[PDB]
Amino acid sequence: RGNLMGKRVDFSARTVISGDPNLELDQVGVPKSIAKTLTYPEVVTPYNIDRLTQLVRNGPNEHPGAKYVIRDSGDRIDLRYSKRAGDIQLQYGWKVERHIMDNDPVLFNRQPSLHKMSMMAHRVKVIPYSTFRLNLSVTSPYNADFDGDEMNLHVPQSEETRAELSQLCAVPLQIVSPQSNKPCMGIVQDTLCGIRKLTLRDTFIELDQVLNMLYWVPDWDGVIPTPAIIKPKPLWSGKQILSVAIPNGIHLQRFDEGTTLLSPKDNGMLIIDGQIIFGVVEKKTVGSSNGGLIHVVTREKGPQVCAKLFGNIQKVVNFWLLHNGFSTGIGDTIADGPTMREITETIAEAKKKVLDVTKEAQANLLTAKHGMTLRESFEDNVVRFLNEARDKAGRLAEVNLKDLNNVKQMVMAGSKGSFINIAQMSACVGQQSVEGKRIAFGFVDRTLPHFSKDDYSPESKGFVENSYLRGLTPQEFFFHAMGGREGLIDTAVKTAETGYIQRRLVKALEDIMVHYDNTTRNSLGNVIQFIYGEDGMDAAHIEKQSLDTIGGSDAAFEK
Amino acid sequence: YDRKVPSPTGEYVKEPEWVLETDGVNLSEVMTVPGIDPTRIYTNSFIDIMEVLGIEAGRAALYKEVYNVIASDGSYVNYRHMALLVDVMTTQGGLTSVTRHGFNRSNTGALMRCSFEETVEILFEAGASAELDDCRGVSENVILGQMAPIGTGAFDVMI
Amino acid sequence: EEGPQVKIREASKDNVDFILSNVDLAMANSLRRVMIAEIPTLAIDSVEVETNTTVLADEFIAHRLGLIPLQSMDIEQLEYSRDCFCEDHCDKCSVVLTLQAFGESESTTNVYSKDLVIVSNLMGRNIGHPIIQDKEGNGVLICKLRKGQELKLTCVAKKGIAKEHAKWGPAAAIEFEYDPWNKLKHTDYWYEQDSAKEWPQSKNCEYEDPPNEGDPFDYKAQADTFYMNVESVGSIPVDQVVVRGIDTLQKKVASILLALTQMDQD
Amino acid sequence: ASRHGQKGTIGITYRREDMPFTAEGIVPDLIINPHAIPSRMTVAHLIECLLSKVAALSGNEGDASPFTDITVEGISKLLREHGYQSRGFEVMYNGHTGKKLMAQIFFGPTYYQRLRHMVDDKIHARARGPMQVLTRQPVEGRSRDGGLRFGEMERDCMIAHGAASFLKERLMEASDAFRVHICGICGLMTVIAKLN
Amino acid sequence: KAIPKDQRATTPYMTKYERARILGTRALQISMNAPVFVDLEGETDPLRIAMKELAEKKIPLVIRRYLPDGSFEDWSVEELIVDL
Amino acid sequence: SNTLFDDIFQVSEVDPGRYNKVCRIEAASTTQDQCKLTLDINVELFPVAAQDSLTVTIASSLTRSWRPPQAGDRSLADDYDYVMYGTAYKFEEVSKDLIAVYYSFGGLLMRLEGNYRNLNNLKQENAYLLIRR
Amino acid sequence: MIVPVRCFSCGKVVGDKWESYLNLLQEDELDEGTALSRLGLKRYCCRRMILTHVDLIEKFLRYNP
Amino acid sequence: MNAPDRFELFLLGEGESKLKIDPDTKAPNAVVITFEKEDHTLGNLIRAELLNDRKVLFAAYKVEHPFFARFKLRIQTTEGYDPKDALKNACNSIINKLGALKTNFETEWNLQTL
Amino acid sequence: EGLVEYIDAEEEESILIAMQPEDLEPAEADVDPAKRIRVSHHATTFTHCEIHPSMILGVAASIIPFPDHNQSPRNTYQSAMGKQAMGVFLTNYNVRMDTMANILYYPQKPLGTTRAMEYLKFRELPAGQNAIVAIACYSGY
Amino acid sequence: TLSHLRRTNTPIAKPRQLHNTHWGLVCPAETPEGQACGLVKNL
Amino acid sequence: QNAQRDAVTLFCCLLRSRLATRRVLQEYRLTKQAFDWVLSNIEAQFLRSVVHPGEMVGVLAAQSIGEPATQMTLKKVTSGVPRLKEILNVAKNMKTPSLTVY
RNA sequence: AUGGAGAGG
Ligand SMILES: Nc1nc2c(ncn2[C@@H]2O[C@H](COP(=O)(O)CP(=O)(O)OP(=O)(O)O)[C@@H](O)[C@H]2O)c(=O)[nH]1
Ligand SMILES: [Mg+2]
Ligand SMILES: [Mg+2]
Ligand SMILES: [Zn+2]
Ligand SMILES: [Zn+2]
Ligand SMILES: [Zn+2]
Repeated sequence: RGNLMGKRVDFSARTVISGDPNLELDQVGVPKSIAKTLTYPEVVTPYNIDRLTQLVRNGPNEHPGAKYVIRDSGDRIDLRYSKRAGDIQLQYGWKVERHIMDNDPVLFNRQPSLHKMSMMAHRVKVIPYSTFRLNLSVTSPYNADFDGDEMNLHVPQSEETRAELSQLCAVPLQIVSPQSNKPCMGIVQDTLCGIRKLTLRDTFIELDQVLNMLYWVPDWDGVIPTPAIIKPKPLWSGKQILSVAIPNGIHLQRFDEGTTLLSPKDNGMLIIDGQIIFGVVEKKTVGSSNGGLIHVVTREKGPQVCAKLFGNIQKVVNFWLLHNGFSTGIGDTIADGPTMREITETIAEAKKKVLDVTKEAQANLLTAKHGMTLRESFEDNVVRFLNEARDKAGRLAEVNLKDLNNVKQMVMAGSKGSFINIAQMSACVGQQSVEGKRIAFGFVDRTLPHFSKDDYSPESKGFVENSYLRGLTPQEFFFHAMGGREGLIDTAVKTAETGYIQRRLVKALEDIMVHYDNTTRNSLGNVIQFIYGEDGMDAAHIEKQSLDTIGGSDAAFEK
Repeated sequence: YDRKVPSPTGEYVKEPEWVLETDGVNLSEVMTVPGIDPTRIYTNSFIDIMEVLGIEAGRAALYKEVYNVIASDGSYVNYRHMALLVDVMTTQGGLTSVTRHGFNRSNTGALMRCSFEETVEILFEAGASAELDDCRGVSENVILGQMAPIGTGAFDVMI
Repeated sequence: EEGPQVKIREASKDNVDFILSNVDLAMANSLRRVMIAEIPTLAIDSVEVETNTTVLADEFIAHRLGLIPLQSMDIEQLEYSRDCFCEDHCDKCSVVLTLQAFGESESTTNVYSKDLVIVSNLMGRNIGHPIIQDKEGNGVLICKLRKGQELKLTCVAKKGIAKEHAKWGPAAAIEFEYDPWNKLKHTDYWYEQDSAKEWPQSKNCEYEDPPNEGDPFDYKAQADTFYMNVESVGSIPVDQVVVRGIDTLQKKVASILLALTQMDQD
Repeated sequence: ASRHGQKGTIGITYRREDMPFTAEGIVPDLIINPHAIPSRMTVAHLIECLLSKVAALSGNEGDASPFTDITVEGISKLLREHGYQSRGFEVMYNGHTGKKLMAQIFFGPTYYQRLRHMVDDKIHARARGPMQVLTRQPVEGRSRDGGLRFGEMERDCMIAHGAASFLKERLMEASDAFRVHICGICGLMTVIAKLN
Repeated sequence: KAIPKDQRATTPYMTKYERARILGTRALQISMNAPVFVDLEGETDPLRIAMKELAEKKIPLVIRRYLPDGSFEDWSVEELIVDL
Repeated sequence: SNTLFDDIFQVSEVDPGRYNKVCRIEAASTTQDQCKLTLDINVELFPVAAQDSLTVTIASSLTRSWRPPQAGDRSLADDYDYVMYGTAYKFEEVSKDLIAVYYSFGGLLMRLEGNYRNLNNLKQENAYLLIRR
Repeated sequence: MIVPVRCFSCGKVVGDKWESYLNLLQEDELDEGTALSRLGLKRYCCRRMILTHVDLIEKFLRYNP
Repeated sequence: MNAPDRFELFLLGEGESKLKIDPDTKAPNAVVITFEKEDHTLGNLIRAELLNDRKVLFAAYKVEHPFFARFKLRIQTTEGYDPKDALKNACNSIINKLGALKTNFETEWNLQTL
Repeated sequence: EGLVEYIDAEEEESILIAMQPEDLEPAEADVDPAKRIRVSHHATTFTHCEIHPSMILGVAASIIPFPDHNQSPRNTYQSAMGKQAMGVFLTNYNVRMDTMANILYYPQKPLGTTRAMEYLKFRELPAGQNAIVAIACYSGY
Repeated sequence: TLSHLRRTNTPIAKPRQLHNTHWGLVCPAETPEGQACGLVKNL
Repeated sequence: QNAQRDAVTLFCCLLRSRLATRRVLQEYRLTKQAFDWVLSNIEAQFLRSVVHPGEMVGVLAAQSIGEPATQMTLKKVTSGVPRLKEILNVAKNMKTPSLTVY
């Protein structure tokens, strides 16, 4: 396992990675210093000898140049320390170990390498500064952020071995993935948050700004589209210039809820050939969903055009967002005066309700639900009552947050954050929990030495009444800490166990492939499936279409 | 439980039934019980389904189970994968675990099995039994440093 | 005079609060940028150190030296060392200055920028003298010495641009504001109950007319008036930061013009 | 990293001019994304900012001690008597263009800490180089000018892709390819190849 | 022994692994200045050539597809459909 | 070509649907009793109170890139107050004697309902919707 | 360490302000906010440069060598 | 360690012309100038003034990567009007406003006290 | 003078601790809607009183401002990272010969502090500067 | 440093969970993540 | 030929449900030269959609289950990671046996 | 080469 199934290897590199609004999807920013260290053996041929000679000339510093040379006999001429580094006359059939250059194909990697999309061939772009750069939208298959993560890079040595990367491993041709028969890359974070911003019915753009956005898309035909608004002023709707990014013959229809084709709420989505007709663009469209823009554009126009599509959308939305701006204060976690008073009295009517049930169960008038201990029912009820209290006060708060509320808008776009986030920050953090139950009695018959014994009250067993905004108290803090720790402990432990399951899985299905009779087998030729997946298809090329023979009145089926 | 079923008139409808949920398992005997539909009874214990209703019913159950782990988590993996997993545990005849007790006995290449779990004891009684290695396993060619019969290495090129 | 229009409100050695009427947004902006990063200045940019038995590290000192504001009034008649034909530095392109400090007293001996001593030939040019707005005449506290401590070093001040390092930055702060009633709706005010009661009133609201609810949105209007305040470090008087700013911007617009003629040749 | 689990690295540096700016000429030393805020519920960071700004203006020391009666309301009233908008917002102007920002930005002081983890301390690339004696494979470690390890988890990823020749290359021409002689009979590396 | 050219059961289309290995092998041949059977047009890149050299079916390599039992079908790159 | 449709409508409903630059408008024709109109209006440009009455036309002229408003000498083809250019996406059949058309002016929406209209409306691309007051 | 030659944010020169600050404090009993205002440190970007600063040099000189 | 020198923002390099003019292939009578060693300071000023010339159909600039001090200006003019002249009149126009701005500021300064 | 005792975990088991001194009566005996919700002195039988609740924390968490307004694991993360923050680790750094030493050019006492920072000497030997910082999407970098 | 002098080690049924009794003796928050989480403690 | 008819079954249901005469002519309003194309595409698209021989399809399946299993973290049954670990181990003695009775 | 400790995603 240490020296055979896996071996330390030459032509490799590692560094801190960072994001780049301006690299193209399939690119990889390579620091110059690394480009100058990694080599490719390139053979001297009539087509390259001019550039190749120049490279040797430029020596091994700085890019772009070359380290060494390989003669007929197979000796190793070194550009660093050689009395002939200046005048070497390249023979056809010689090897020139040159630097890694722009548009070289390199295997890019982040560990742990769980699925195939963790090793994707990128196109090299040598850049300044010491970090590998990638496009945010390649973030996800890598599970990579920029809080310190490092990534590896391997450089192919032979002509075929590069073929193998660019034809099999290239980032565009991984966009739609056999894993979940969907796209595994989408529009994230800023771009995502802003693309919704950009496409509200209130979002209009005047001429100056439109022409930049227009010029920002490389594939722009250079035809100013007619402004949605003309008299008496040309305002161009957000939806309009974003459409410039989307190709032709790209049809898309999405009815999301109250969508009724007037979209009184700009719901759903409708893109009649490369122009969007109605609806705010957010996660369900331009995310890595199933019946969304990326899935369509890949299948319809190809990976290349789709990979190109990532850049274009980011280039516009980012520009538009850069001059619109977006932020988040603590003002975004303040709920109304009224809403606060309601939230409090809400929390109380559940504290008063647990009180009763407790008082009741103490008088022996509580009846155990079939198949459970008397105490079990009591816990179950109180936990439900307090959970309900939270969700109720959360929703209470969420309704009072305006549309200009920043936390809401990220949740709206689908950028980051959810109901509970809003809930706990502004209304009530809720009930703490270890091993599935509320906070135990560590000391005898009580939970902390500041309580009297036998205290099953909500505060005493770990109900944080307060919100993060308002501030946890001593006991609250301590309990919240108790729960929090469990998280860490089994996060730590989930990473351990998962990493084993995987290794085992993989080693067990390792030699299973589809042979040239569509028959899935193994090293022994044992049939596992007679037709791969019972239908012979590859999972990338597969989408969720409704079989509409299945439903409806026999009557309407006839009609 | 709520249940979708065909109307007399064709459309599907919500016609909610009563369902009994159990702590514990004796499938052998609760299905023979009078009063219940013995055609739809179920355990989360695919290990019993395999025993009572047969290997193929088990395969279908083992998948149903694996599936439910993913989907409960929100997720959604395509059916061909989990199927391959299931089917692989299943083709031996019964439930073959994904451990050294399961798949790592199955008379495949000696070098292949030695690359997982029992590393030397495999290599040893492979020497005693004087085994022969096809060398068509992936991991054997990894060791030998030859191009493995995988994808681009699944065929031959000539003139 | 004719186009763009200036109106000083307050003036001082250090500040010029003014109003820049009748200009593009673009221009009034491009001017502030230039004022920040592109009017040249002299500042220490090399330190050869002879002795430093001080508590601080060599380069740590060297650093502070760079930050000390040197007179850059006659800077336009000093040269870029990169330009000048001498090898390394000279008297046309660089002021050299000396720093000697030794702790004599029992008490802590301080080292100020007054202790800087010009040495190269200024030849009349008004240049290189450390700016001192300090009240007791020792601007900037370079370093502190204990008893036996010595510090002996030599600094070659060069002409530089703030783009290259923020030491050569003539501007400190450049206040900047337009449309103080959002009459152009260039922001959308975040609020809780009331935009008006919650966001405080800009001082530049006594200068414009509040909108009327009886009026609808003026959509044709553009950004016209601009309320700036340039504050200067002192290596160049205030008035000059703005002027030389306008000068430099104009100067670089020009080299673009000239560059178009350079290409026309056959 | 700020004082609350919000860690992160630099991606770019902008000079004052390109930075967004307050109407009093204030400019940030630092810009963090609003997306680090709502899922990690680090409200403290947000409050420290608010307190810190008041501390700076008022010239007092912001008490951010835990269990006390300090309150986002009380702080906000204080910051209001200081003329700024009470929840930390400030109209900012784009630096590229001079235009206002549509949004107002949460802007203030916030104790940030530089961590021992620097780029120039991690960077490493290796083409060919040292080779351990025993195994004749690349030595381990940056500090030793070694090769990164093509793990099994990587080996599988290549297998998935179907990249056969690459997988061979990674495990032969990089790392430890080697040539032996066998016997047409036994099959062991027993031969005494008197080469030449 | 071998298999009849008629009764060839496998896909008449070219697998993506066939294509990558074909382009790879030719680009390796081109790489070492073996002769090139196209117009070039200014394509100096050994992979870009084999791609154009394949687009015109002017690649004289043959595929030996292996069946699990040791059988095998031969297909010319000349005749394999390339729709991908 | 020429005109496509022209009527005079009376506004019954104006709706700031959580917006401050756009209203969903509801109008009926003061001539045909089988004719209503739903329209998304930039109220920050051309404000529209309830009970107003707006002259409405659909014309397709006055595609090459939009030169700025060099109408200095050209033919503005309007003298109206408010003018958008949209797309027709759906044509809906309500009744053997009724027809509805669906317009998108940069995602501002328009639904028109009437019967003889069918003898005029094309399936895009053009259609400059002009309003007066 | 020692006062800052200049404020990081704006660029203003705060290095000549240190002693004058310490005097305004102790000599005439002012409070740090007032003291900081008399030094004409208005904007809080450069105001915290002085208030938040710690003079570790006073400790460093303590060592004989 | 991998950082470019800071002069590289305003100093031109080994044979880098200041302007580079290319015929836009998309739309007719359009051109795309590359400005090495310049930024939003220039570009935004040229593009905003080109927007006042009523024979300019299209005008927009862009910094394709902040790492590099450079930007592209794209200009389309009406038939017969060569775009370079549209740039030339544009620059000059600015220079005249700037001059007027300078003198107007000076006279204002010469009236003050303190 | 018996005003203050020492309790270990075991004897802790047998006592009733008040969290706030005033929690004694005191005697009690309209509100601010913005303060956090505090239960009451419902146990009128104490034996001891907590010195101050903030003392539940160790040396690292004692550095975090408002930690009682944070999701608990973030507080833990800080507690790991604070040990990797650069600053003045000792005043005698010029006379020590450590293999690796990092000192901040201009360390700064944080604008928002903690009473427990006082005994921790953090104000005197800080590690961190008070950056002027904007939360905003800007260039998307 | 201050930290490292007030550290706790605990070798090898729920030893990692921040236990009630820890109130006032061990810090709730301060502990390594991953392997030694809840085993290494600080006073 | 029976495997082939089988493999294709479910797809053709979709095919016949959509390419059925009443619908082609009344819902879509297709023609000939255009309807022949719709047939043509579908043929091609389909042939593309087939899995390519030599695809390592196991490693793909193991990874496709493994990876999202690493995203599983939190009332009756054992779920998530522990449940998975029960399943692959063929747990003789599972933690939440149960019958569901209809 | 052993062995060990702390830390990174
Ligand atoms: N296989 C392992 N991966 C690890 C381990 N520790 C960290 N990681 C990886 O780090 C990735 C993200 O974890 P982080 O280090 O950012 C900690 P955490 O999950 O709390 O971060 P957030 O996603 O912000 O919640 C995770 O997907 C793994 O790939 C480990 O011990 N084993
Ligand atoms: Mg993570
Ligand atoms: Mg990370
Ligand atoms: Zn000189
Ligand atoms: Zn032999
Ligand atoms: Zn400042």
